[PDB]
Amino acid sequence: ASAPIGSAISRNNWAVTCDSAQSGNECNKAIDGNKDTFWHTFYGANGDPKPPHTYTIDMKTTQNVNGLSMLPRQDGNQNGWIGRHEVYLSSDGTNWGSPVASGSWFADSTTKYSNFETRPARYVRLVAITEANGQPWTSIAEINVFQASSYTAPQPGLGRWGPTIDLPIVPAAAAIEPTSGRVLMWSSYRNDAFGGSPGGITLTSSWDPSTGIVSDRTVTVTKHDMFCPGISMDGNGQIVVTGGNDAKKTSLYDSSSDSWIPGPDMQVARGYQSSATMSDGRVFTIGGSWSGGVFEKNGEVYSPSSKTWTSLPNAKVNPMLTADKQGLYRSDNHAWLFGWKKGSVFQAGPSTAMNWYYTSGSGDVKSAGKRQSNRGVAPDAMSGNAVMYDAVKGKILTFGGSPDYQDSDATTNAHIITLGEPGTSPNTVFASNGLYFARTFHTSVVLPDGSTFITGGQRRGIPFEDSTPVFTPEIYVPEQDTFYKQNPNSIVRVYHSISLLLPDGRVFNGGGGLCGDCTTNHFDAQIFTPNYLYNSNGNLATRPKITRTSTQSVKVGGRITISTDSSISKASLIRYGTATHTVNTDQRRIPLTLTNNGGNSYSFQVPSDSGVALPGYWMLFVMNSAGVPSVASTIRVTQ
Ligand SMILES: [Cu+2]
Ligand code: NA
Repeated sequence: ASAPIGSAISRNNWAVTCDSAQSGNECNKAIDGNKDTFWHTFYGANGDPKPPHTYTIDMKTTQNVNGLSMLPRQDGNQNGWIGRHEVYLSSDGTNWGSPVASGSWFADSTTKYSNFETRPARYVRLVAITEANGQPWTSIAEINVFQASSYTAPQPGLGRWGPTIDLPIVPAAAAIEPTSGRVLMWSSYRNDAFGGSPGGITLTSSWDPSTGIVSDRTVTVTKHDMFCPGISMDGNGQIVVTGGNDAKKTSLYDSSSDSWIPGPDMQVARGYQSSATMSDGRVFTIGGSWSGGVFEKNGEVYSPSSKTWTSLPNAKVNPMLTADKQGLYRSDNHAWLFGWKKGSVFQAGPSTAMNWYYTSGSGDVKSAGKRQSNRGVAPDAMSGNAVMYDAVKGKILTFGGSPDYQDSDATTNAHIITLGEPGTSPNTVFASNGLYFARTFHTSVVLPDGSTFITGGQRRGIPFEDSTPVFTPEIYVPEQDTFYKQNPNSIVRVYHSISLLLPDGRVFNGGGGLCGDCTTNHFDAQIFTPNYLYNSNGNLATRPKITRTSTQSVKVGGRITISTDSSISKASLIRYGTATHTVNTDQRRIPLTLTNNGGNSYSFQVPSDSGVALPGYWMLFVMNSAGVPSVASTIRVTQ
């Protein structure tokens, strides 16, 4: 079940207009207050008019709209369930503009929602583009429009939230498909639940930024229910999805062919582990006591070339365990892993103790000291995020989290960890004065300019409950060592939420929930457009364009020559991300040292060390004098 952030508006003086309506199933039948009566389009008489089918509402007066509900027909018939749709808002009548919400709803009889940012409007319009099973009809039992307590205009210069992407599933896990630019998302065996799973099935969904289309696919070929996994993009360009509900399995997502192919079983059955891509393109994983048993689960490595998993039992999980009250079940979860030089993997936390993991032979571990500063020793920070914003200088920003997985207060603790060579204890200092808001279950992404966008979460970690939410996102700016509050959103993004950087420089933030008949399932996502895409007038700024590239595929140490349409000041390489349960071990940023060839022609070198420039797919962004980035050019980095 689900959402809607506000209170229902009075349906007394409402004037409703439909494009098609039968006798006995009129347009006004969707606002009467009965769940047994319904609106239905032409069937039998006047033939069968195929969708788009429109439902326009006139609320007579200006209301602070933040959502809508659509209750399907409750008579047991499927004819009319809305699939693809769009929600529009207006103040006059024929100046709708862009949709405030768009996407696809699941094929069932449950109440569907479209939750979006507050915007004053008099007219609301629900366009039903398709029917859930491809039939010509559209039927709504009850349609309600929701309102917020008040409207506060978004502050100029602090970004913008919107539109909302309505989804058929709760996106508890996600990844960008680099070759196509689409967002791949997945839930479990069901769209809203995981408990009582027979295994072997994952419901996936995708969203295309260029088309706006949301499609779904049932994945059974890999015999893996991919809820609660380790996720990593290997050097061969495939997403390694490990364990979870089906603890011993591995699933490989290939972006170029848009398909899922079976991977070899892991040596140790895991759930909630973090996996990290290494310097040689291999994938390292450790811990994960959510599924497959609760015991000491040491490291293991995946080789893409041989298609094997090999145990590294001496890469001990013991030194990275948090002091979690629930014990080993939680203490080895969601490690802040980063692939580094010479096959090593840095573990930045969540435990106070940081460690170096080695992958040669049967593995090894060496203490990297405690995450600390002049303010003291940093406590365990489960569900705290870690972002490598400057891989060349080995800079990692860590923030938030709580001592225990649940029933624990989040903190404002933030640190900057500076990596040196493997085996050396990194320097750690506090980041500014920490976060503005204490948050756990929050998500983050590194932006083109080196800044880290932090969003969602709650002050006290209570899974599946939308209590003590943080609506105001923050951006950390390294050059200034300062956090900045951005414009707030209206949707709670707590446990099971995700954030990914899109190729267009915007942030995709979604999910939260996945508990079944609970009221906290968020079958959606929202787009955050940062300030760097806006001019001083509050309109979308002119973006510099990468007119030509010498090559799309490059080896570490190699050069790329580009041509632009205007002068460039800075450039960056951002590794494509993957996300689940606050973990994103794939994203990282490399600031590029540019050589000006003149005539808007620039050259740069991809770092020689594959521990910095992790093999895989990367986003090339160029920034002008005003700081406005281009859309990304997809670059494949090999060894
Ligand atoms: Cu979970
Ligand atoms: Na009705």
